[PDB]
Amino acid sequence: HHLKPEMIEKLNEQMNLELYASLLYQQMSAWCSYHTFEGAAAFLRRHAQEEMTHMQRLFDYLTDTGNLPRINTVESPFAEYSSLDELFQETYKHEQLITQKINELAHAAMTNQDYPTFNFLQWYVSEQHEEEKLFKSIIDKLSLAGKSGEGLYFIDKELSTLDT
Amino acid sequence: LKPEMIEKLNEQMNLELYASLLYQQMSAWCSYHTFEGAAAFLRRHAQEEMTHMQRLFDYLTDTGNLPRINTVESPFAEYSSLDELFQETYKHEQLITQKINELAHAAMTNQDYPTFNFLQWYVSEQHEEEKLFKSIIDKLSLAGKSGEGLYFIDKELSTLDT
Amino acid sequence: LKPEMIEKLNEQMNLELYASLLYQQMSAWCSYHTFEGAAAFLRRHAQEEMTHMQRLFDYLTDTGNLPRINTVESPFAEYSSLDELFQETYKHEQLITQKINELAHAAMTNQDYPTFNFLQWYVSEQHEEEKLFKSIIDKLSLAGKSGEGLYFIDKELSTLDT
Amino acid sequence: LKPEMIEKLNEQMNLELYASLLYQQMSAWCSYHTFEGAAAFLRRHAQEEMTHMQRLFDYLTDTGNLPRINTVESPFAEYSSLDELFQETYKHEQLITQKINELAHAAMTNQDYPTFNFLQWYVSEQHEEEKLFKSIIDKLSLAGKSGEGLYFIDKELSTLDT
Amino acid sequence: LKPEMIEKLNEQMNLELYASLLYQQMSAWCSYHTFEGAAAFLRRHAQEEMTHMQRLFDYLTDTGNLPRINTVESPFAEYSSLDELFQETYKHEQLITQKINELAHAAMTNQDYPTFNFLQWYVSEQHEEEKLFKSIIDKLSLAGKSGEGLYFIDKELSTLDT
Amino acid sequence: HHLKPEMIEKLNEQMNLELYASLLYQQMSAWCSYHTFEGAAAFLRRHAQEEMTHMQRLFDYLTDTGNLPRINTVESPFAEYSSLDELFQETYKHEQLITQKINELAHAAMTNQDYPTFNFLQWYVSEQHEEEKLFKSIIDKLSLAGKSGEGLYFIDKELSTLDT
Amino acid sequence: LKPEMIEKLNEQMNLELYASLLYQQMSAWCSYHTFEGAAAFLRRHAQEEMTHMQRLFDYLTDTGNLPRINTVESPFAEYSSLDELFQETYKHEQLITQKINELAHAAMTNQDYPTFNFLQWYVSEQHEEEKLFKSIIDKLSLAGKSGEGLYFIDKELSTLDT
Ligand SMILES: [O-][O-]
Ligand SMILES: [Fe+2]
Ligand SMILES: [Fe+2]
Ligand SMILES: [Fe+3]
Ligand SMILES: [Fe+3]
Ligand SMILES: [Fe+3]
Ligand SMILES: [Fe+3]
Ligand SMILES: [Fe+3]
Ligand SMILES: [Fe+3]
Ligand SMILES: [Fe+3]
Ligand SMILES: [Fe+3]
Ligand SMILES: [O-]
Ligand SMILES: [O-]
Ligand SMILES: [O-]
Ligand SMILES: [O-]
Ligand SMILES: [O-]
Ligand SMILES: [O-]
Ligand SMILES: [O-]
Ligand SMILES: [O-]
Ligand SMILES: [O-]
Repeated sequence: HHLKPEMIEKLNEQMNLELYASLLYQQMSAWCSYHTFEGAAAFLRRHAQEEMTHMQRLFDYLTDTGNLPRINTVESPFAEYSSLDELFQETYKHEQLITQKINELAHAAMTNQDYPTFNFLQWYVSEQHEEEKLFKSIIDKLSLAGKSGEGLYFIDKELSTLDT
Repeated sequence: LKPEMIEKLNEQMNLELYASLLYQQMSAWCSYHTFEGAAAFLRRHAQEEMTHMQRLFDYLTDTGNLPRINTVESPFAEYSSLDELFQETYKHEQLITQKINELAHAAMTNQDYPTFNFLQWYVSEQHEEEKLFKSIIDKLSLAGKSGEGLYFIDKELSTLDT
Repeated sequence: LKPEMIEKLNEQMNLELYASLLYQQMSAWCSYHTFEGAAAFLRRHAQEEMTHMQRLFDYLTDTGNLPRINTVESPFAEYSSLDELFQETYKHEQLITQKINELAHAAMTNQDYPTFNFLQWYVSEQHEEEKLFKSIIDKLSLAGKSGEGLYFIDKELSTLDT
Repeated sequence: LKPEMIEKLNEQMNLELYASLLYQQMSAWCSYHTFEGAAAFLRRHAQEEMTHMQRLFDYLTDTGNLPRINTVESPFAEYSSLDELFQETYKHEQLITQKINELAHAAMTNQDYPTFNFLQWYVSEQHEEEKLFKSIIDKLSLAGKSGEGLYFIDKELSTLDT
Repeated sequence: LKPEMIEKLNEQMNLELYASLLYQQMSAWCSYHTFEGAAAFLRRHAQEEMTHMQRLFDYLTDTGNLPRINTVESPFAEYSSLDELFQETYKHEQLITQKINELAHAAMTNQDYPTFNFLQWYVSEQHEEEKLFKSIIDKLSLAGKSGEGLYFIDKELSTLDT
Repeated sequence: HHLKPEMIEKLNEQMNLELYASLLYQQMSAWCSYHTFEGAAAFLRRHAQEEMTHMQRLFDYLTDTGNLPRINTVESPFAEYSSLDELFQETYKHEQLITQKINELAHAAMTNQDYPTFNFLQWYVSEQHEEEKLFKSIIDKLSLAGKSGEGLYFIDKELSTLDT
Repeated sequence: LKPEMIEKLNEQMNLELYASLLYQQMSAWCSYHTFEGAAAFLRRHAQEEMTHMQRLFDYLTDTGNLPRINTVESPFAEYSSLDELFQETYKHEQLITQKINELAHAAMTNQDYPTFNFLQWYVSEQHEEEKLFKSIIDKLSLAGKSGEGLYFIDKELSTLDT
């Protein structure tokens, strides 16, 4: 009648991963701002907020099922980036990690015959397809136009209102 | 900004982040213990603390500095009652008040008038924060000694400050 | 559909009908004991259970099968308290959830993707049902130990989920 | 109420429930045999019968009694034709009409004016029911001897009685 | 995506394209034989199948793959009657259903949860497709044995599902 | 009183050519998407839809005149393209083919004294003038600005809303 | 205009007038045989033919010519059936189409581009006319073999093309 402990903890850990993603994109916004990419910064701050809502959805599934979500220690998301391109390469990699972890969670759910949690997960499976499309689109814009300061100026302006 | 001020500002941004996560984490305790109204209030307040963090983050970027989100300590705790939880929220907000005062003092000592000015938003906010969390404890002292009293205070929390 | 699936789908249709008449019968106990608010919630939720019936009925007729309404045993029971009555509704919902999960497992085993898909509505509905009925138990545990407590909870149930 | 009138009212409640389940089970036959308009009318009618149960259920609870949903025998049956099914529905309505007149007679001869008054809703409903179900068997006798005629009557049934 | 899944997805996109062209081609038979209502319905449905093709096309591009529209076999056929035409539409839709099931099975076996998820739209759609084309055959069995019956069914088709 | 068999078949064949054009532009949209030209892709998908309506108009003239349109075998439109420019060179060539075939059909109509079909064709004669203008405009934008990744970025954005 | 063109344009003006009075006369047969719907369609279409007259009349006067209304022979005919009557309207339309095509050929031969252009309205109108009148024949072939069939077709004709 209740979630297995395995499933509870994997859901908890994914909630933390969503929280880390939020703090990551927030931290990356600082780099952007520091390096004068205000458009890239605004996009990343809005995307950080979005990741909180992914975190909250997991938190809510956990409480709705009679469990206690646990926010664990959070590693500093601080990193050096050599370019805006390398920053957004890292974003895409991170989103690929999140997709992997959701697929693992879905695999655990099916293997455990946890149909409620499999069903809950579908939101994330779908979301992660949209996330990879979004961030791959940014890398693609940069690989096309990003090799000059003018190109970066334009893409940075695009990012300032992207996905709004 | 002088190094001292950069460091204290960056620390405060991290304290505001921690406040957000703490209130989020307390909302899970509340839901877990059937106080869904207290949970709603703390979830809302967690969102609020993120905006406080954000305001510091943006001051630091505005001034040519690089804010740095440091390792966050887990906010996980046990509480013996909804009262004790809200005693802890109040103590936390008194800590944030104190650090804001220290920051204001440092700004004034360093003749940093742009930061002293920036800080006034927090001084004012922290006055409102303490009044709000005090109000909650006060409600609990009054009515909170029974299941019914907690029931009503919980319901009051569900829409408090909205 | 495979015979196993037809039979388990028809059985679940009948269980949702049973749940309807159960909650309908429960509303009588409530009325009889003066809990007109609990009565009203239970009468509304009896209607909702018939829609869960119809959705299975429809899937069965859509797929070329003839659903059968089988004999329904009397849902009549004694309850010792409002709290015990809602402990029984919660257990009943848990049983429905489990039946649904068995059906989903069966669909998977039988490689019945149409039926696995159809069942997802029930998986999601049952998560909401368990939450609803647990919230009721949780209100009664908290505040339900006095007549005054029960008066308020009954009042809340009069508009709950509307 | 007098024990006799309690029992007769409770049995009528159960007869209304049975009518519901019967018209529901008939709608399945109709779907299986491709009369989806006839199926839709019977599904809607099944829902109306449930409201007729709710009205008796509610009079019993209002008068400080405890209505009991008794065991309901499966309403499953074979039908040789759509016309036969609708002959059966008309027959079942005549039964219901008869049990209502018997209830009205029992109320008047027991000097039970409250219950007499309450029953008038059913006296007038059962007049409307008979004219509705008579109308369908009349349409079928006129036009229902060809596939084309059943086609059109089925279509009329899809939206009949809104 | 794994090679197997790319290939099966690409094949299904091509099956959906073929469905569109088949329904278009059947609409020409219908117009040619004076059933302009059946023609309108099949022209509309051809448009629908293109959106199904399109949804697969976009999943393939989204996932970094290159969808490939292969040689399309002529859909030209003779039909002996409007009934036989609509028997063939139904058989085609059962074929699309089956291939969607195979794709769902493959996705699940390969632990490809993004494709399994993507596929649910089709599982659900194919349930609706079979109900719709079944309804059409069913109408024809009932009423379609005469010029008048075909006349009316044709008119019904002109605005069916709009 | 009826169309000549010559005219019926030439009209049938043009309907198929319009269908092929649709599948062509749809197939070309895949190349664009694959090569990150999402704007070019959206334009080509919208243009594919347009070609279906050209197909349908022929189909309808055929049925209105008591004939049976026939969809024939359709060759795969799959091709390799070395650049976005070369892709849109191919589009223009294709549209030039369609214009040729319509002019041949008009010439057959006049030669056969088929005034109904000549009149019907005028829609296409006019449409093909507008099609060549449209696709020549795209080649011209590319020859002007298309020689850098930045130029391609801008034209690709133009294509994303062109002719809407 | 060349004398050949003036004469063929005037003749066509007279043919469109004839068509008017023909369809008007046909509406009488229909009325007389109780097909008031067919009557009404034919009366509306008689009006439309006069507008085809006026358009040629106007082109003739615009170009400096004097159109002449010549003797119109009685359009009176016997018809054996509604179907035969509409077979005759269709043949009549075919004749008009052919006359128009002859006129267009003449304009081309005479290098009369103004007149070739003017005639295009008629080429396009005549494609629509043949479609309209063929659709009527087609309805009657399908469903017109019974009184009941004819009743429905007559009803459709009462609002056809309005
Ligand atoms: O029975 O109404
Ligand atoms: Fe339930
Ligand atoms: Fe005419
Ligand atoms: Fe996320
Ligand atoms: Fe994300
Ligand atoms: Fe249920
Ligand atoms: Fe009734
Ligand atoms: Fe009834
Ligand atoms: Fe075209
Ligand atoms: Fe074109
Ligand atoms: Fe005319
Ligand atoms: O996520
Ligand atoms: O704070
Ligand atoms: O703060
Ligand atoms: O359910
Ligand atoms: O009744
Ligand atoms: O399909
Ligand atoms: O499909
Ligand atoms: O075209
Ligand atoms: O004409």
